[PDB]
Amino acid sequence: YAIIKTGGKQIKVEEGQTVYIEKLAAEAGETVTFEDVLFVGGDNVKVGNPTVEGATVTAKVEKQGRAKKITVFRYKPKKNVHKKQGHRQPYTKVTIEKINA
Amino acid sequence: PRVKGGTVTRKRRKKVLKLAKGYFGSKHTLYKVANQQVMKSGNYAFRDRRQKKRDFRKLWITRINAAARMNGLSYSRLMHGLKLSGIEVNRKMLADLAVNDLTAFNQLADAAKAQLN
Amino acid sequence: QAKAVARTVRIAPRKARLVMDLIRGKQVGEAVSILNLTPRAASPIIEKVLKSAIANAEHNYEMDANNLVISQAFVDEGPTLKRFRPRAMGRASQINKRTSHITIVVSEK
Amino acid sequence: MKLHELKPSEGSRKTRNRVGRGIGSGNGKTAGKGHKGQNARSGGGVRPG
Amino acid sequence: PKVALYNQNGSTAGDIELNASVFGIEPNESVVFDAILMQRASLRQGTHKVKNRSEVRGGGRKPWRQKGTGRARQGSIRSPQWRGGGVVFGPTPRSYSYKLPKKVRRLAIKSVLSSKVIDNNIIVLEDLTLDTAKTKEMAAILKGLSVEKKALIVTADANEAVALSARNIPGVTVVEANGINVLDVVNHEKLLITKAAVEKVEEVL
RNA sequence: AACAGUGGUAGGAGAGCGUUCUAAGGGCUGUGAAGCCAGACCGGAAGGACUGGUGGAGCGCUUAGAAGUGAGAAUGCCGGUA
RNA sequence: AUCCUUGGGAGUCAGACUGCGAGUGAUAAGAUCCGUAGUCGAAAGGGAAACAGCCCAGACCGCCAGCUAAGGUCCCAAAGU
RNA sequence: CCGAUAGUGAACCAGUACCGUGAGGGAAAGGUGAAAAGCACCCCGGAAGGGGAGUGAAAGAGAUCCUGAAACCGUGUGCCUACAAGUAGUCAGAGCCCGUUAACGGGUGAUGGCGUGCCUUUUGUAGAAUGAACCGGCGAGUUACGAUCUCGUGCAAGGUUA
Repeated sequence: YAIIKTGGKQIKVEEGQTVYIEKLAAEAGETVTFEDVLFVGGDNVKVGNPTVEGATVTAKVEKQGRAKKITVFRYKPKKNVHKKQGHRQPYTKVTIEKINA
Repeated sequence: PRVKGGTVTRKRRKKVLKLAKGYFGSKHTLYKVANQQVMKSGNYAFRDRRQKKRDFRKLWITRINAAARMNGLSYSRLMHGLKLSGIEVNRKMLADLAVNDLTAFNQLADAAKAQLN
Repeated sequence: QAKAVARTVRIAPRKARLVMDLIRGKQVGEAVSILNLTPRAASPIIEKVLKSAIANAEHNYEMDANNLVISQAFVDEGPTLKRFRPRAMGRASQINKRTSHITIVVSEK
Repeated sequence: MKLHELKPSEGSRKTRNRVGRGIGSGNGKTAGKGHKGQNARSGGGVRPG
Repeated sequence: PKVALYNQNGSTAGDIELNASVFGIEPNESVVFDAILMQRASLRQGTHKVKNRSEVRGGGRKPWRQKGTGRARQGSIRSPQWRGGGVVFGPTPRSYSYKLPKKVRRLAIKSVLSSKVIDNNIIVLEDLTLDTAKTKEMAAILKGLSVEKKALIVTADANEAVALSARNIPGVTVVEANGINVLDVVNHEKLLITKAAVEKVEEVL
């Protein structure tokens, strides 16, 4: 299982586990390799001088879509203030294949 | 032209009440108390969208000491060890997770103790 | 399954939910005998509706009327009369003459 | 000018400030007049000079 | 504007030559727009009236006293806060006409006529002779001159032959020689003229 | 595209969404209009749309214009029900 | 990166608290009345147990990212018996 | 311009009813269906009130008689509750139950971390300061005429005409 900085925030990843990360274009349908793998694991080929030299992980970008709509609504509890922000969040349904040590 | 506006009021009343299901009592039923309680539960929302971002860290730091003390170290010393032996930028939920599959964490704790001497 | 509806006989509803809650679930051989003896004098309003509901199931469908399970028995506040009743010191309060709608859905076992 | 596509000039029409409708518009509650002060009450106002 | 004349059947050889100062102006897109809107306005009648608070036929004594019962202040019965009415401000009947300058007023009709020349929509109908006055004559002529929709007919004479016809024809409007105006030309898409009225209109203005 | 900013009362400026009516045509209705109720849909919001059910005759879109143009608070008003 | 004029357009002309300097006071008061500086007012977040004025710091919006300030590091309660 | 809380107070046997000794004040109240075809007959019931039967497109349309919302009042329920201290929510969260305007689904959420309504008025209000029982409807910045500034348009030491 592989630990990957794409984010910037880190994911535990085995091969095939669908992982939602940031919007990264990836032209959804194409393939992107991930480039900051810490802690190969399994046989514990453990990190050192951060980033296992070239232990990258390929991934097949499938979908680029927005999250649930979330209503940011802050209001001051007197004083007549109302700020109602509809909000979306862009993910990318990254499908991950061939953890490469 | 005379403007009744007999519809426009209704549809605003029937979107807040859409957003007010599952509320206790007759805050869910009425309007003119519910528009307070939605107004809280948006202001109560945004605070709590900054707690899970700040308090899940206050989980996994306990979930390091509950493993770092199995190997005889403290979080105040352990997170110094990872900062030296290794420049490891491991996610604190994921140096946690390193607990789900122990002893992968201990072998990182093994990497800690080498520069503790 | 059968249905009888009362539709606006003057009694309060809460003075007829109490007569009703010895019926919902009972039998025809277990409710006409019980309603005659409550005494709770909103009873024979209902007992002229249950017995009329059975003789609906007698004529209109022939559902073996002595073998029926009383299924639904809800009562709703119908069209309310409202009267002003006078009061001392010029108060003139109100009296709400309520009205109810008795529905005794009688069904097969 | 086809009466379908009847659009005005460049910056000659402009919306009236609909004063005193809702909070988030600006100028909703006090309707621009302010707070406790001769001027904020109805009916003016004082003599000009 | 060198538009070919029309025989109203033929139709036809020979072209006319129009004023550049009338039918050859680059049309002013926003000086026209102002002139439709004073034309649409003041065609409205302005007969909207609301019984104001004073003007409502209503008892003016206070319903109850100032201070001393468990109510509100509640001055008059027929006010604005009550069921009985009425509207506070309300609409009162009033005016809508206002006159633009003639250096605009010319240059509106000078614009729209010049615009419709470019868009190939003027068909000059010589002499407009009608041998009877039935509407079935104008049914054939407009269809024979291959126009369908709302249409203007500029008669330099205000004919009884033309104007008794074509008004029951639901789109086509018979116009006075002097009676041209912007909500007739813009609306009815197309305008039919005598040879004599082009002499007239170019020496109206 | 680069760089910086983006709490906020009283208030100033700017941009919008709504509703009703009129004006151009263009376009939906008995193969079901408006309104009503439901629903897990979309935009930054005001807000829109779609399918179902009821409803049984009207209605939206665009583009401008007019305004009795928007509701939570008036010990407001009326009616209903606690 | 502000300032000067010019014009359109308004709000406030009762402020509080803390420190520093003052008067009245009894070198009394969450007292009154000035200067100066902050904050509140118009400012949410963390501290100070709760706390408009102290300490730290400025909320466009999401993240189950990291590093720090005031304050802490036995249990409550995150972090050194 | 209004479309029944509007428009006259009165679309309705309205200056009626009621209120006042009296001058006076002064309401509410529209809609079956295209036409009565307004429910013959049978069953329950004293009778209203129903259930079948027919009438019509509809009868859930049948006497407040088109539409029928909400407060409310019910009846069934899927999930939670009888060691619990709570401005009642939010974020986390297993169990259980369903399958959707196909979406990092929907409902209940055992329990944990946070958290004292909305508005006015204030230096300061969770306020033990005021306001509101709720629900629905009505309800407040214009309009007429001038003066000033920006914005726009036409004409430019010449512009507008009452």
